[PDB]
Amino acid sequence: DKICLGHHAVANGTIVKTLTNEQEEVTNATETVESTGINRLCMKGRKHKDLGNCHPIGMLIGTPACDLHLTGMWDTLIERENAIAYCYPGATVNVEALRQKIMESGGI
Amino acid sequence: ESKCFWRGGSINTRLPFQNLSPRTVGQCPKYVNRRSLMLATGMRNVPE
Amino acid sequence: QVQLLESGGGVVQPGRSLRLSCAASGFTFSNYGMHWVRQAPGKGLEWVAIISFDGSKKYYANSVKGRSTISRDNSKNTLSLQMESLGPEDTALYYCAKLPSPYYFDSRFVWVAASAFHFWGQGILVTVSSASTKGPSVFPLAPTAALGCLVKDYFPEPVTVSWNSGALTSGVHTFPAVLQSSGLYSLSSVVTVPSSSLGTQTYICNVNHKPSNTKVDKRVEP
Amino acid sequence: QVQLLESGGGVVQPGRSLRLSCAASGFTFSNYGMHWVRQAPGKGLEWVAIISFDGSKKYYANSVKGRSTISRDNSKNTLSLQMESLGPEDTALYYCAKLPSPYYFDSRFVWVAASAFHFWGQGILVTVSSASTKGPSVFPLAPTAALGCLVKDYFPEPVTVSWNSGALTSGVHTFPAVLQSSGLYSLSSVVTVPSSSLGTQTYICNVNHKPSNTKVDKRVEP
Amino acid sequence: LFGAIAGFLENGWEGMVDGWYGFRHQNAQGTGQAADYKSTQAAIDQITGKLNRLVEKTNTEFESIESEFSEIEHQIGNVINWTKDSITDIWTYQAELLVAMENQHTIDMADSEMLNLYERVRKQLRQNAEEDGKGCFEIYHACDDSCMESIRNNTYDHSQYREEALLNRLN
Amino acid sequence: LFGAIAGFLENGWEGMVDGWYGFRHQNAQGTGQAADYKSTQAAIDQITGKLNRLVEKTNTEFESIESEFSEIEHQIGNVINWTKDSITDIWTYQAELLVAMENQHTIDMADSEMLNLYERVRKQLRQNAEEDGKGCFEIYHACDDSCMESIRNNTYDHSQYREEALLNRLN
Amino acid sequence: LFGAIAGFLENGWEGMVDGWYGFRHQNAQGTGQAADYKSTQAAIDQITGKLNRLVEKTNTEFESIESEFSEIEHQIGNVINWTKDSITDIWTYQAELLVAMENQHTIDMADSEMLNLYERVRKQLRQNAEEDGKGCFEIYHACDDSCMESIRNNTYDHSQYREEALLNRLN
Amino acid sequence: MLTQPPSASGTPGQRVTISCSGSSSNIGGNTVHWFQQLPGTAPKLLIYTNSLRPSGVPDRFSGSKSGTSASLAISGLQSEDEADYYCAAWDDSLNGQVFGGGTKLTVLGQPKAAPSVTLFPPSSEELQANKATLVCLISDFYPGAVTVAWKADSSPVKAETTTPSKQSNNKYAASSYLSLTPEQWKSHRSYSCQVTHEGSTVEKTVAPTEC
Ligand SMILES: *[C@@H]1O[C@H](CO)[C@@H](O)[C@H](O)[C@H]1NC(C)=O
Ligand SMILES: *[C@@H]1O[C@H](CO)[C@@H](O)[C@H](O)[C@H]1NC(C)=O
Repeated sequence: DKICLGHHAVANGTIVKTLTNEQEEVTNATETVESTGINRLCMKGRKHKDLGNCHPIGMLIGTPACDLHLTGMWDTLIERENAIAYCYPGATVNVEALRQKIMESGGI
Repeated sequence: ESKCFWRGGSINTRLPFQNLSPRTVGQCPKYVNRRSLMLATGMRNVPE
Repeated sequence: QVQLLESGGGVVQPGRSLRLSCAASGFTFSNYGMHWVRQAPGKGLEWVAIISFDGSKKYYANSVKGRSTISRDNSKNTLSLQMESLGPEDTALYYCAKLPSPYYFDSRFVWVAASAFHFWGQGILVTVSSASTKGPSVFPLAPTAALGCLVKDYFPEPVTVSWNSGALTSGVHTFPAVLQSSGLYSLSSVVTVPSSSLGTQTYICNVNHKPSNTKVDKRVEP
Repeated sequence: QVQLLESGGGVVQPGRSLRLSCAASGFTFSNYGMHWVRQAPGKGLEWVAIISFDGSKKYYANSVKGRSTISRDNSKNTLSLQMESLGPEDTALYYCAKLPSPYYFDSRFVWVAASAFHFWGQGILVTVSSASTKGPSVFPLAPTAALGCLVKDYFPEPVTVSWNSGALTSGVHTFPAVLQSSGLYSLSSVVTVPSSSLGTQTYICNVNHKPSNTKVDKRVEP
Repeated sequence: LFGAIAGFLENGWEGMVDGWYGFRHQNAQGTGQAADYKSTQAAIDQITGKLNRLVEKTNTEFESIESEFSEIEHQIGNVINWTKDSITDIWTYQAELLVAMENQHTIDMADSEMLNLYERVRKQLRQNAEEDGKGCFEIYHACDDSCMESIRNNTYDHSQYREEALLNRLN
Repeated sequence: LFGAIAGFLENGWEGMVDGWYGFRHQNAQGTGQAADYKSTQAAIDQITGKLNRLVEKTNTEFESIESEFSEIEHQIGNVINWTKDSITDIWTYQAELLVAMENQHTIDMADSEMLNLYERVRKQLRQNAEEDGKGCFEIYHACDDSCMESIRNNTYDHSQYREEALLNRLN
Repeated sequence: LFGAIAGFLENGWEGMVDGWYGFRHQNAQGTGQAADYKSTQAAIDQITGKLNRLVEKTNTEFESIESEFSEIEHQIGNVINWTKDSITDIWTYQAELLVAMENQHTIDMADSEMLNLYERVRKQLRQNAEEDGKGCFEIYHACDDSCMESIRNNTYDHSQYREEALLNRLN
Repeated sequence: MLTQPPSASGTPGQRVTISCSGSSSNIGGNTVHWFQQLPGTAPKLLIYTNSLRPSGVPDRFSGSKSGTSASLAISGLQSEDEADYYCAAWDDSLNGQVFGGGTKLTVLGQPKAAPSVTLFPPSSEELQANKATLVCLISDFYPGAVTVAWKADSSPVKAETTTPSKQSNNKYAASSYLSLTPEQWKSHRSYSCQVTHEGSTVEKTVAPTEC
């Protein structure tokens, strides 16, 4: 009589990188680097407020395009690319700091 | 529902690394430039 | 994902046979080894049976060994259990569920995973006795303050109670059932409200009893 | 660094003996075990011989076993190979080179290194036949557009071709040789140019043939 | 590296889907296969614990320091780019190191569990058989299917066949 | 993982305060206990060297970049907060990794030293006894307290009892 | 740590330049030395793979954020100094950790390969000799130079000398 | 003797793979090697120890070894990588390095315009050596599938050269040389070369004339 010992294997193995071998074959393995995302803003469970064509500065100064967003409460503020801040042309001193302060806030 | 966001959308994953964008907001994994990193869940495969 | 269906409940007399059957979806059922467990009314958990993913070995529990039979079919994704000679020690809630078990009761596909697929769904509540399936009797408990509804003299007890079709859930208290000297149970359910709206609102309590097809609705007034 | 010298090429008749010898510099030769490999014309690689760093064992290839002899000298940093009874199966390019080999064929100094000293230098192109070393005959192929030079009826074929002493290298195409029914080879080499400079530039093609000491220069004209 | 998975076991058993470390026997009854529960469960538990400690991360909240729809000052923008690229490189290197080390450790841990099960089976078959080297056990007298299960159940008694093996090896 | 601490030794000896790896014997004289100096000292020296290389740190001098009693500009303050929180997370992850790896390595190194001492004692008791598996050594003839110390002193001679053991195992 | 390099082998063979793990024999012919190809090549390949994975680095392009010939604003300069010194300390710690761990792993891997070759030679010399402990093999009958090469070529048959060894050990 | 898969094909940035199989006498158990031979020049070492690369190898190349079979992968291939690729390994029984057959790969070239066909009559000095040669070349075309038909006075003959892909544009080039004697060269008047290449509609014809 005779009895032997051994391990299992698979036909299509998975290649992993180690300290001593760049290409080592193992069983079904797992990827650790994510490469795909969702092209959406999942806001379920979040009281979001979409500014649309409104810019954070227009909420403080009261531009027409921000008439819908002069006041309110939110846990996540969303800014868009077409955000208009000035109906009358002009600029704002230290606009980046104020924009950060507004986007970090949760109500006005 | 999600907890991580970037310019292109949301990130819903349990992995600790991603290669989409280095600029992420919220509770996000850390951005890596490596395209792929395979972790081994088995022993050496010795074909017959 | 976590969506199921269960069948086999009702009122079975002692001595006959009970047959329960649960079918799940949202995953590959043909790999997870499933378990049948029972919990007597009140507290206390006692395991009933385990089955392999292919049905190789059963290994029944000594409390019901040689008396019950567990089986599974992976084509229709169903798990059934049949037991005979139902004494009073079998009236309990029977849960079919996927628990962390030995590895060969599961498949090689879910060994390399930290997901730990979790389950336990809902219950069954098998009861054995001289059936006498009775209909419930509802009485409105009418006068901060409170008001409620009392449901008495029915059998069995898979009873549910809601306030305004299940809208008001604040300050509500649904109390456990009480068995009495006529083989019948009772149950009170109350809700609190400040003492300024006695004759103001439409307070309605709804009671659903499944093994009598009974739907009762009542209103409270001073 | 990578600079070498090779000797032993020419036209050897079948039945006689070939003797090749390569000497390298820019490194410590006394440690790297060296290899002799051959490649028949066209494609196909066949290993010939290996030698230790000190010459302990040869382990010839079965195709030339007992018929060839490889040797090395570490004082002058030279590696020689001698073979007799040169049949038609020996006409090939012989490369002396350092390849990844067993560790004891190398020295203990380069074991602990990831450098992997790489080589293979140039070729030798040994040919065996009724020698008849002939001189080449050059003809100018004259008319976007193109123009070239055709070299025919010579032997052997370590031939090289350049355009204006090796200056023009864009759009050039050097075609492989063609052997014909007189034991002689031919070779065309062309170059393209837009159709606006027919009688404008000085187009000169140069042909070098080593085992006849032949240097030919020709000009193209409409 | 132990000499079990990449050593004296020169071939894996693709047909052994019962577990990672199992037994294959050939006796007068025929050929049979089983699997050891302890080593397989140990390896599975260790790998699942690794994965559990790996996938958990609180990921302290961060916010936006660079504007996406407006221009930032050039010097502070260059500083932010430098800092974020340095952080990216650091995390990339740490990811590479973690992945490589964890894969090496997982493979060598599977090898160690294989060798530990081998030593357990040897301590069970102490004086009644010999190991040929290629993972097999040249049993000198016999072993029934019940004897095989006793080897699995860790209940094999060697004092029952000791004198038999001695008499077979002497004569 | 070796099969010594978490393998065939299914119980620790809480009453053995003499060392980490010691001997417990039961002969005709009675029961006795001792400890091996070499393995215990090796483990202690390795752990103390780990601690010594761990606790030393020059900690290059740093200074304050954020004001505590005045207001900083908002953008540069956000940049500093982002940078410092990233550094905090990096150091936290590295601390977790270092602690976990070092604990695993310390436990497995204790296990390896236990198994090495086991193999030393086996090479000493080469042909005069057998190992039952549960860390014990079934001596087939005898061993005195002086024989026990000789096993400790690494001076046990097996050619002195070889023929005795052979005659006891045959008859 | 295995008991081979820092354990029972109390002395290295400086005169053995043939390889990392070789054989030294003394028979009636005299004294001879050789080297095993498999273990030495395995160690060399593993170390070269380590070095190859180590020396490769793309090193993402960086640019200058601090001016060398003009004065930078004091606050942003202090921020840049703080960030760069923190990055320096992080990389220094990671370099220390990587170097120490890799050296430990290389030494212990050489030890493991030595012990694996030892176990291979033992599985070859299964029942015809005994191991004295100090890395030597007390052959009980004999071994020719051709027998030594057969031990090297992994072709030694023990059933050819089994009865001879048994008769020599009994009588 | 190793296996000889002769050819592999792909597109720029496709990660094509070439296999090299054998037995335990050569693969093992043992280490394999890979080399790159650019068309017309000397080989360059690419892969040693089955996964390691020397200095001048970009990280786009990679090698592997699965049991008794090895493989070669090229991730970021471009136009400057069309070359010959051979397999190599040390043999256990045969005390030496035994190689494979080889592999000639070519990228999928977008079908370029019809080749720059230019007909060349033999020069006045070529006829002075008792020989004649009418050259009709076709350069910068794709693919290599083409057939040239010679017509000696609208009559074919009975009893060519082509270079590999260019390093920058994967353009092929062909050239035929019809050689006869002066008695057989001056016996005809009109020579023409037709083409049935897969990149044109009808057979393109170019014809010179004597004097
Ligand atoms: C590996 O197994 C996981 C589950 O453990 C599964 O999600 C995945 O698809 C499998 N991959 C392969 C290639 O088998
Ligand atoms: C060690 O070996 C390397 C090559 O592997 C050599 O460059 C170096 O000079 C050697 N150093 C010593 C101290 O031997």
